[PDB]
Amino acid sequence: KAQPTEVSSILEERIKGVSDEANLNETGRVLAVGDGIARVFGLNNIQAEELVEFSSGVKGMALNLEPGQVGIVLFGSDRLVKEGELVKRTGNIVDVPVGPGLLGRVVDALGNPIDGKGPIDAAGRSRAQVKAPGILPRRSVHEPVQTGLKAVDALVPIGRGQRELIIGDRQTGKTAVALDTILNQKRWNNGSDESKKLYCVYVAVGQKRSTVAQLVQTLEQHDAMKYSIIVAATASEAAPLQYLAPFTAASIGEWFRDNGKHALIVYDDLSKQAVAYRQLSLLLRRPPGREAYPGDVFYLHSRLLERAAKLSEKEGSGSLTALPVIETQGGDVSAYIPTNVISITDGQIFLEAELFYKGIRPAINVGLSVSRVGSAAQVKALKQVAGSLKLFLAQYREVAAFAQFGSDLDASTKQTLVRGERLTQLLKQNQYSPLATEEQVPLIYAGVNGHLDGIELSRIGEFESSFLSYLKSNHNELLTEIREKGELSKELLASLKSATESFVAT
Amino acid sequence: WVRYEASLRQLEQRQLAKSVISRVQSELGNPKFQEKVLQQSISEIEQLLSK
Amino acid sequence: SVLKNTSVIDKIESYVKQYKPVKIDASKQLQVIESFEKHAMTNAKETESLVSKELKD
Ligand SMILES: Nc1ncnc2c1ncn2[C@@H]1O[C@H](COP(=O)(O)OP(=O)(O)O)[C@@H](O)[C@H]1O
Ligand SMILES: [Mg+2]
Repeated sequence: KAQPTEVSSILEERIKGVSDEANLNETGRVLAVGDGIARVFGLNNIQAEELVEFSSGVKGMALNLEPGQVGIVLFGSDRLVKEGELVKRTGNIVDVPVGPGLLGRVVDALGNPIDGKGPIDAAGRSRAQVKAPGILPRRSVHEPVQTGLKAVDALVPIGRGQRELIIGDRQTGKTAVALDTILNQKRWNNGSDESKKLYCVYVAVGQKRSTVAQLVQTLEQHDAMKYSIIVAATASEAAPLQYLAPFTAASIGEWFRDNGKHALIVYDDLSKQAVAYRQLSLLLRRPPGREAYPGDVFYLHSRLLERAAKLSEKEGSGSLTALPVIETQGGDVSAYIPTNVISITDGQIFLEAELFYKGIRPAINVGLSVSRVGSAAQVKALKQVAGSLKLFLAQYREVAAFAQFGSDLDASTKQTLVRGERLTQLLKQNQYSPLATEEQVPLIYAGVNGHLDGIELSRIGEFESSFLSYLKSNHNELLTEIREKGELSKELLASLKSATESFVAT
Repeated sequence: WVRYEASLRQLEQRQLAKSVISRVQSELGNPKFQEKVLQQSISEIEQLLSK
Repeated sequence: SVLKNTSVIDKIESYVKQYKPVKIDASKQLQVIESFEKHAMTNAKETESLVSKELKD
């Protein structure tokens, strides 16, 4: 094992060189270290939110620079640090390693490898706090992000550079729909067209290590870990790490965005980041705002999310897609953090336990789930083609407005109720089963013609699988036509109608 | 076999870390508190020569 | 090449190379399927004779 030997020799030689040329005099001395934060006197030249190295080895970061003393949030436990310990300022604002070598690796908030797969190969270092792109460098979101689930694609499409919030209650499928979005990209990431490749960045802030292991193994099984990036901020890890990990993952995604590549970063949880930052403020002597949350949780969320954008062709035509989460308390959408994040994201995806137990497996609440770019950021074959696919959302809202509670007026009302019930029956999708747009479009079309005569609602689950199999056999020409061309021609619509009639006849 | 070899590398790193305690104890009983002081003093002198 | 102290990759590769002809195709059916076809041909020809004579009638 010559590798540990030469890496130890190189690191120790660098330490010797640093010792030979350090001349650190204004370095600080710790006065009072609290619960994961320390107040240090000195560092008269410290930059704000600049990384520091304590004598015990725990890294720090400077939020509040009071006159004389500065508050250092510790990126780890306060076991090792004691009063009077030397602190070494790194001289640079906190940053995270970025590049293409981060793919296939799991890293902490600071970007250090935690998967035990060796050192991280980074093309460069990007600041954890990076200003979002301006008005001009961005571009209107037009390229869709293929989530692979029928309900979300049809009703709340996500596009490259869009910020769609997966807002929901506890264990209502938030990380689940995040995972289906994550996995569906394997269809294009296994190809060669980088313009369609969509590299993935998961932010596991506040999740437990067992959940992160579940995540990484699940991505490993479905050939997805190679193009995905796991930034894990464990709850046991220090609260500053939880606060910073989404920002560092945002920088990692911005690396792809600025290099002409498209990145999907799922800010899963981010309410745990919110409460971790609340902890940071409430021990940093900062007075809180509402429900003891600090003043800049709105500014924090907005500044973090705005880094996700669709860059213009002049900037490389790259994109960075955000998929934040909000864990509501008892379905309380009308709460400070939820409505705050909804006002940031370009639409939200609502999931409640009500639809989860009612049968809707994606738990897509079509009412409060709205996307800010309906026609754009959607597959042309799925957007309007036959018209009904466009006012699909309005039809769902009507079905909700005249559901079984409303009086069954007449045969038209009965037909509308049947159409709505069959449509919500269709939208249910099994977990870890990303269903492609070339297969989504025939099913959505079948939800407008041939939907009403379905033999029992429960049988539509197997009817969908049989219809996929039917489209696979001597109809793969239609599937590849709608996959490649994107738009649907009149002859294509006629062929799809004929196939639907032939299948519903059987 | 691949992840067995990966675990073998992890185990050899862990055994090196285990031997690190004996390495530390080697200099703990070594009367090192005189040569190290002189070396760090001359290193400080060299450091301040530039400054 | 990623594996350094394999001592077994050569063995499994040699086993796979020796077992490349895993098995030949099973083209056993050459008369019973022909029997089914001759029965089907007889049924079809008698059927169409009956149909043609019935429409002409
Ligand atoms: N297709 C599906 N969509 C959503 N949830 C599903 C699906 N199939 C099963 N589930 C169950 O729903 C739960 C989703 O909760 P999850 O997304 O883990 O929320 P959280 O991460 O906030 O606990 C999972 O525990 C899973 O067992
Ligand atoms: Mg989750």
